[PDB]
Amino acid sequence: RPLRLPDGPPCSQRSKFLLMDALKLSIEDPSHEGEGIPLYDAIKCMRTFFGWKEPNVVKPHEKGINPNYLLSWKQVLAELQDIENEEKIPRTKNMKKTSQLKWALGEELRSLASWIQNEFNKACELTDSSWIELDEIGEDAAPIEHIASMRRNYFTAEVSHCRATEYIMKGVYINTALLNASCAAMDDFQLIPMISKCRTKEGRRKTNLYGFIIKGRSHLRNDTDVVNFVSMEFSLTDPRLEPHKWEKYCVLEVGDMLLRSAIGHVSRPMFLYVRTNGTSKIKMKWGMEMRRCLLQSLQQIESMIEAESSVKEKDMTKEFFENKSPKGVEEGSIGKVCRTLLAKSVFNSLYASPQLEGFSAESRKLLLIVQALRDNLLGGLYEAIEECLINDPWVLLNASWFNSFLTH
Ligand SMILES: Fc1ccc(-n2ccnc2)cc1
Repeated sequence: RPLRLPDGPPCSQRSKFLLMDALKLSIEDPSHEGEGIPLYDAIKCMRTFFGWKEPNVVKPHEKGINPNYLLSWKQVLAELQDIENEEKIPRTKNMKKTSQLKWALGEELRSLASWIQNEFNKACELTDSSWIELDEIGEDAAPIEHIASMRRNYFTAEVSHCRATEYIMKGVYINTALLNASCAAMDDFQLIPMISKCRTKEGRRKTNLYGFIIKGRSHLRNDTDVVNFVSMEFSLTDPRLEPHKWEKYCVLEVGDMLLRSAIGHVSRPMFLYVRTNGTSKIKMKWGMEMRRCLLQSLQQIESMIEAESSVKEKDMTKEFFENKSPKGVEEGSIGKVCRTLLAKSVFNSLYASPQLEGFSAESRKLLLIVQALRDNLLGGLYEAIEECLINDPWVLLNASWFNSFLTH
């Protein structure tokens, strides 16, 4: 019996920032007066693009006030143009409490869509930039022993350029920026750049701008108190191809960009995905800890090497990572296994939900029971699992995968 997934309209994107659809404005080897202050970086990144144009709504949010989203983006540009005229650039920028910002800051069964699998495939790929330093993974106080060191360097080589790792660092940056603003600027609608940092294949340091968030008032007394925010993220993805993915967004067309491509130079429209959203102190603390995804994934690999090692009365680290008893690798390479485990850990973090917690525990129970019947040859457990298959894309996709592990 395969699990029954729900019927209904396709599920929609619900992460805190864009994943496969993001777009970066970037500055190489940055060195302007104030390199390392988010606002200065963001402006220098904005100054690298000359294709801006009069923005308009191309995919409206069906349940919000689309003129207010438009006005909020035009306000961001207008207030950044103001900083261009102030002699000293300030360290932070508090937006005017306009009617559009006050409104935007607050002052059902869904079937499985194909985009979430595509998102997961993209998260497993390699980018052309590295996102972590060589000794990033780990917290140890002492120098690490020789075997642990070898394992960490092999694993880091495989995941440092991984797209899942860019999501980790992107998520760590924005969650740190927002939580700091949440208490350093409680009464302000602070403009908060979405920044990441990477090193190219030639060693060049690069600073990237994905867009902006504007936080609401944040008098966060406890871990569960909510700070609302508005996110505005560049993208080359035309939202009119998969409109169901963007149910929660108003999408603007805000410029045109010249690109290298397989057909040579091409001009493509640039979009801005805008939605309102919220987070809590506890969720931002968790978002600051996303580098533990790297550690949790490494430890799953170290578990497999420990198994093979205690079987051969010998350390199997070199033999595992160099692919030397097994005569292949199902995913295709050891690198893909590392990046698939990483991607699972990152998406569990980016798409955390009670639905995910139930399905994770309850489907493990159904698995062990099925494995014990397959090697050696329930209606209430099946219900506890399917009570978590409601509308969450990550959970629905993991259930789709579970059915495949059932048919085999
Ligand atoms: F840093 C920048 C600030 C504003 C604009 N801009 C574009 C259209 N109007 C203002 C561009 C770059």
